[PDB]
Amino acid sequence: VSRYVPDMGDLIWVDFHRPAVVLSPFMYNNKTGMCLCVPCTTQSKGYPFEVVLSGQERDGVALADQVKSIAWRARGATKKGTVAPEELQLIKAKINVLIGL
Amino acid sequence: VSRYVPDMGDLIWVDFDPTKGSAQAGHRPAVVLSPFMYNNKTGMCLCVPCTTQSKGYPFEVVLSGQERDGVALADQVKSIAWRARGATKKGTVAPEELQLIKAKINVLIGL
Repeated sequence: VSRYVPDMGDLIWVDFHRPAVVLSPFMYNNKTGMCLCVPCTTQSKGYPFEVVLSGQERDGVALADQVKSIAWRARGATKKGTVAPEELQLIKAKINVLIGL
Repeated sequence: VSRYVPDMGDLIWVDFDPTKGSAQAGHRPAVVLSPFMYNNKTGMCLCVPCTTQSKGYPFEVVLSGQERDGVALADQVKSIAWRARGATKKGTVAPEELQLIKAKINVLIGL
């Protein structure tokens, strides 16, 4: 048996309430046992860094400014789903504006 | 008195414990990525942690000082409530260092 390894764009749950969208690629994720992801939530505040996620349900706002490196392997990540490509690009475009990357 | 507000490129201590010294035994400093108006308004910043000892890991960016050299772990970018956690300024990174860090984050994402 092999544990789920998060891939770019994946929507995941981890231990340690809310889901997260994975920014970093499978290769990095699998190598490090870490990934860069942004948390999702229920409440939308019209905050400029929110990205609307079209799966509705529980966490349909991605908080693109809250990029976090997390230990997904140690925290038991599981896959909830995957964001649309356009949702992932929006998340990156908001980060891009933040970091200046 | 008003608090130190991290600015982009600052190297900061997070959760500064004045008992652990300037050594801050057990902690790591961080290079602040996000710009000042963002840090100031939100109480948050994106930063990447630093350590003194290079592990030869691919996303390490060398940080060159006078006395000691260190590394920024560019892949570890982290959003931090600096206002809640009491950031202090340890220094600032060369514009070239910031660029290298951003360039590395850009590959990982990639933006």
